[PDB]
Amino acid sequence: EKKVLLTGFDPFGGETVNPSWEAVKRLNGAAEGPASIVSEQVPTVFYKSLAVLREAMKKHQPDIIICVGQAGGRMQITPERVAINLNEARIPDNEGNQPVGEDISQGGPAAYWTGLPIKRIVEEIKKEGIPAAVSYTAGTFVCNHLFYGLMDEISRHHPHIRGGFIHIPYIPEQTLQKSAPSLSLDHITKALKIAAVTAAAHEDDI
Amino acid sequence: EKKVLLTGFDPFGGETVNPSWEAVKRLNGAAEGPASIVSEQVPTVFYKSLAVLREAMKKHQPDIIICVGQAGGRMQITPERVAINLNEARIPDNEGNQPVGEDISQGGPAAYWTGLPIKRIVEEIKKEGIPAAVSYTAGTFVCNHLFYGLMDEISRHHPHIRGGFIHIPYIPEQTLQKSAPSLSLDHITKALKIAAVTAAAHEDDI
Amino acid sequence: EKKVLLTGFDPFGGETVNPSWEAVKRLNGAAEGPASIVSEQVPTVFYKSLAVLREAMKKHQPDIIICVGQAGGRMQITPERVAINLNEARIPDNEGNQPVGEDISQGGPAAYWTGLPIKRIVEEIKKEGIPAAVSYTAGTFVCNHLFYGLMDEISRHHPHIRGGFIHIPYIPEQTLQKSAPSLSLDHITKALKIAAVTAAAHEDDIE
Amino acid sequence: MEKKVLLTGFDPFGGETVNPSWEAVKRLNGAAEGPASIVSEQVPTVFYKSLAVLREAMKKHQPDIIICVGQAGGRMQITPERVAINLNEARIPDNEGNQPVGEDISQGGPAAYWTGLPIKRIVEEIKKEGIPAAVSYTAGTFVCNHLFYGLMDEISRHHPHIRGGFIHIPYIPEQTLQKSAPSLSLDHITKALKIAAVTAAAHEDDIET
Repeated sequence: EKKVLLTGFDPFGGETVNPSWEAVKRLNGAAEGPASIVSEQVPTVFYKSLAVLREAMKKHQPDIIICVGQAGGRMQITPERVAINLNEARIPDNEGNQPVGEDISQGGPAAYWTGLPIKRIVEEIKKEGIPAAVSYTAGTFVCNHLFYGLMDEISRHHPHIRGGFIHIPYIPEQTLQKSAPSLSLDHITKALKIAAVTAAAHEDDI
Repeated sequence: EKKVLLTGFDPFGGETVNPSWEAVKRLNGAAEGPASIVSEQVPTVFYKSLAVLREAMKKHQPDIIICVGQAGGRMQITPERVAINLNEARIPDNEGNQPVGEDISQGGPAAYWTGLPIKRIVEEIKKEGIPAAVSYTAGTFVCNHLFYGLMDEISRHHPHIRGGFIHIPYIPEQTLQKSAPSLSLDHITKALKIAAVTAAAHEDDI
Repeated sequence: EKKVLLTGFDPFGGETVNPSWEAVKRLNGAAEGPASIVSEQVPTVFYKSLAVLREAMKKHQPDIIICVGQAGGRMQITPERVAINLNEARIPDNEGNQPVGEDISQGGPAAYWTGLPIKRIVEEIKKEGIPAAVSYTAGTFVCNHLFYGLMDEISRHHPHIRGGFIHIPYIPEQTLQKSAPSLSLDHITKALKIAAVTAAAHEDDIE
Repeated sequence: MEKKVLLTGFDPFGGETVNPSWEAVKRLNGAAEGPASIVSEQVPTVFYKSLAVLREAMKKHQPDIIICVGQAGGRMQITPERVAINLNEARIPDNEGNQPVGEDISQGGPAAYWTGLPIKRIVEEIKKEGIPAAVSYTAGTFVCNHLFYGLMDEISRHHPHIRGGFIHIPYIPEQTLQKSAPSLSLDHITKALKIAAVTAAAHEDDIET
């Protein structure tokens, strides 16, 4: 048994829904394969998102952590390969912070690689008929920020944890006024469940 | 009670599945509100497709006809506004026909407008959380051919019939090797059923 | 010699430039082979654009007419195969009109085919290293309005004229705030010149 | 203060017969503008060997600034790269048949290197001339990223005074005749790179925008 902590973000302004949370919330308390899943919501706010993540880690003592966020415009479930040490916000987060050219960790490394077996994850999702691909940029907003902070916290304080980040597309209901790709909430939920089982069943990637 | 005939195409050019047929097949025999639905498959073949449609029309005597086809790359359910008198194929149909610069109907008009209340359809589909928009080009392959042939048949032989065409996106499992937008088969099916019910309930568009 | 009238639209929406006018403006007075070019600007306004085109048609008595317009988001020079009888405006025109579900010619045909040898045109443009393809929808805004009005005017009153429409991409200076494809004004201008010369050299298209 | 700026472009790859990165920087070899004195060299689209060729060009020119340029087919803007990652991950073989997968470029080296060029300034000066530009946060995992990372690694370990980075550019029109795709004219691309070289030569420090 591996305790798998999944996080999803709260609503960002304009959006009334944040599917990353709606999808992971459905998996809370699930026992799938060797995974025992718990889910916690994180604010779409720089700095504060990391403190909420630290408290969830303290609370659940996870073996595996998968943070989930929305990347509108994408067409596949996309596990992220790398997190970078930079907050570069084009619009403000939920509490008005709009960092520009800012280090996430003063003196920390320029990047952290994911600790999850993402190539296996991508393949198991595709095996089930859901598109997926590895991404090499998680952006520079709060999603990458949480990804970098997660890996920084793992590296400095809880190295036994295998953690990473996964971006998901919009769900159909978010694309009614301006056309854009989406995947249904059921498919995204199923893909995150597969990612959790896969990570729990395999430390090593293919 | 209006008899609604839906058609979907058979698998084409490498695909193993044609979602236009998988979706309409599910509605064969369904009765909802003023709609009594029947479905028939049509070959992705120029000229022969029109022969199969005419037989379906002869057999079912529909009041309304909605032909459905796949438009890979689109991200919304898209009812078509206009059919044009032209077969222009960049690749061969399923029987090797590759017409170029060819009239669909010698002496027929340059175009036919759809006979369905497509704005109503788009709105009812979006009210159910599924992306939809009117399209102004059905292409120049077998799908536009069937649309033009349908309208020419209606014009020629059964002017009280209300007919038209609706393109739909890829389903997820067709987008595993090359990234592209898709909508789930359940959502496409629901959208087509809404189109059928809406067309049966209203003769006039909004 | 064939006289080729080219038209380009003024800036619309929130643009400050319109590549269709910038490019055709450069070709006014150009002559090459069988073609002699004259250019006129048309306002991005429903109804009024057709009256302005009729005035240019009377002024110049052209043998060939190529109306040009901006199709932001496209990546190639795109001659249009078909004009449809419908004004369906997603945004208001330059004077505020925003027609919806409106016939352009009451009782006119649902569509008019282009009268230009567009396959020849796309091939001659690609021969020069510039991307081009036939388009089967010119939209339902002022560009398609003008294209339909032009073909209706030709069919009814001046069938000797070979006329049609060519959409072109944004030019680079229009994509500085939001990423979008563009073609340089030099390349667009060269393509339109090729289009004029080709149309003037051949009434018949290829297959 | 005059600055020697070494520009590099790649040879054609993947079925292409021209590579706008080399066609553009080639035109700037020997150019002088503002405080920039520009020299250009071609680099092969081959893992390992590309870095050896870059090191030879560096020895040869003793540049103050280095801007490696590559083609990013599909992009619609000139895009200076913010970051280089320690990974060779090839979806297709390079020009000599190498197709590394999951490979560290520098075993134990940092996961990434930031660019040393003033890229926010470069993007602004390019947009001021009416050419689209934007910062990119991924240079891919093919030979362009490989060259970018190897350049920042060489600067870091052996010549920290050099200001170096990478700029990806779109296809030129002639490469998009069979399948639609965005492009920028060779003239505009060449002008954008010239601007990048003059801007980097004129300013060690980047602006913040």
